[PDB]
Amino acid sequence: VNSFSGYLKLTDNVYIKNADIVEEAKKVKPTVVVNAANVYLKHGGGVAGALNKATNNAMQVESDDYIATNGPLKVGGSCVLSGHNLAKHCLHVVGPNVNKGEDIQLLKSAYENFNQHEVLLAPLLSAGIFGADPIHSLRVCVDTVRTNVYLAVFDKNLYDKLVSSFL
Ligand SMILES: COc1cc(Cn2cnc(N)c3ncnc2-3)on1
Repeated sequence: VNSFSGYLKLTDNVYIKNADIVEEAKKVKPTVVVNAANVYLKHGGGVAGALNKATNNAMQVESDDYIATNGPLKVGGSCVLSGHNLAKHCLHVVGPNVNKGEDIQLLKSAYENFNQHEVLLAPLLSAGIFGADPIHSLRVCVDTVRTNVYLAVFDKNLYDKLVSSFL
């Protein structure tokens, strides 16, 4: 048993809810919250800016030190950093950004990072402002992630369609 409430069960291991990932993280304090990161860990908007704002910019301060030491992530890659006041850990995962021209095939690689964690609270990778179709992102998630993932979908209308079209 765990603390996640009101999720629809899609598969053995994937659950979904219409919710802001920030409000869910603040209420649940999960072991792992996933950030929809970019390779520079510049958290300006979308899930990254919302999460970073909720940490009072501590996520960005920590991220800038990570980049100064290690250099940028890969598209499809990830790093584990603090979850600050939201979670124990934040898994920063870089899905491909269609609005920058990146290979959508890298979305599977991105979701493979989730398999290193038994339970995660996550957004739909590469969806929202990253330009991919969230229906596609959900399908790749279900077909790639084997650990237990609780997906928070901010947008009510896209959430309604993601459920109603799920195969
Ligand atoms: C346009 O539709 C969208 C966009 C997104 C991405 N996203 C953005 N900011 C949030 N605070 C989220 N929490 C869950 N997902 C979040 O979700 N649905």
